[PDB]
Order: sequence, then structure tokens, then C-alpha cells
Amino acid sequence: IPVGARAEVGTTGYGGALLWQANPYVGLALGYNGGDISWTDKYDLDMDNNNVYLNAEIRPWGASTNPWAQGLYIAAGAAYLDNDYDLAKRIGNGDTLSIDGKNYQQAVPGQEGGVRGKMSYKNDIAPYLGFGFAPKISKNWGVFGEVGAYYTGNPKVELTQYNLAPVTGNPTSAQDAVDKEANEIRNDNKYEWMPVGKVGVNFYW
Repeated sequence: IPVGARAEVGTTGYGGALLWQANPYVGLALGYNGGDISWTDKYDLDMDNNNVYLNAEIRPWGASTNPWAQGLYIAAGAAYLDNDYDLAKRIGNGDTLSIDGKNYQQAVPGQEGGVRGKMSYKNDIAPYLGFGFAPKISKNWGVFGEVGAYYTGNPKVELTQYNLAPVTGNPTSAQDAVDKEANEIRNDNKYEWMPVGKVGVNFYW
């Protein structure tokens, strides 16, 4: 029987979790994170998230009566993961945009130009490692922040561009810039981990 529950928002979506406490040092969080968010600004940013996680939570000082200490935890578990991240930059007449640190402008002044990229993480099980801070404000309420990563392997990447030419003094074409940036994300092994952050509120019945 669970000891409470939390609401949370972050980079893998929003939702919440049920929470058990076997003892002051060891607890469990079974949660759902989802959503389909868009921020349209020039820039369009999308997230489609649908995931379920189960983590053990180790509070090394879980019995402390100093809340800063008892607040601290390590999180280890696994999750079913499905997350898409989209970014689209579009430029109109006279505008500029950048790829992989380099700048581009319209290739022909008629039509808009742009870049559209997608990254997808789909894993039936991906192990998780995280570090959180979750101090109790009282018995009933707390707030928390958590940071960590899933071991997913490199994600799928689409990276395309429309109607783009380098600005003068940039030797690299739009195509090479997107090919290089995509490949880094597919092959480079720092990208075998999906980093994550979230924050939220804990309630304890």
C-alpha cells in the first residue's frame, strides 16, 4: 500500500506516479509521463511522449531529520519509452537560420526555406539512472526535482532542409551540414543515453 503520489512535468512529458516506502531509505515510484505539446514561435517545437516507468529510490540519509539530507535520492529502474522530439525552423525573406553552428539563408527568394528535424526514442525496456532532490515541506506535501538518463542507444534521426544556401564565407552546404549533424546523433556514443529532467509535487496521504 502506497504512501503517497506525485504530479510531474518534464522532458519526457507530464503525468505522475504512485509511491511506496518500504523503509526510510528505500522506495518505489510507478509512473506515467505523456503528452503532445507544441510551442510555435520562426521556430516550431513538438514533443510526443508516451511512457511508463518503475524506479527504486534510494535515500542514503532517508531517516535524517534534516530535510535537505533526507530529501536526496538516487533513482534506478526501467521504463517503456516512446518519445518523439521535433524542431522546425522556417525563414522568410531576408532571414537567416543555423545548423550545427553554421548559418544559412534562402536559396531562392520566392519560397520559404527551413530545416525540420525529428529524434525518436522507442524502447520496450530502457534502464534508468537518476538523481533527485525531494524535500518534504511537511508530512503531506513536498516538491521535487530529478535529473538522470535512460540507456536507449542512439535514436532515429530525420534531418532535412528546404531552399537553403550558406551565407557567404560558409563553405558547407545545407545538405552536408544536416548529414554531418544527423550522423553524429546516430553514431556518436554519447547519444546512447537520453538525458531527462523533471520537477513536480509530492502529496502523502
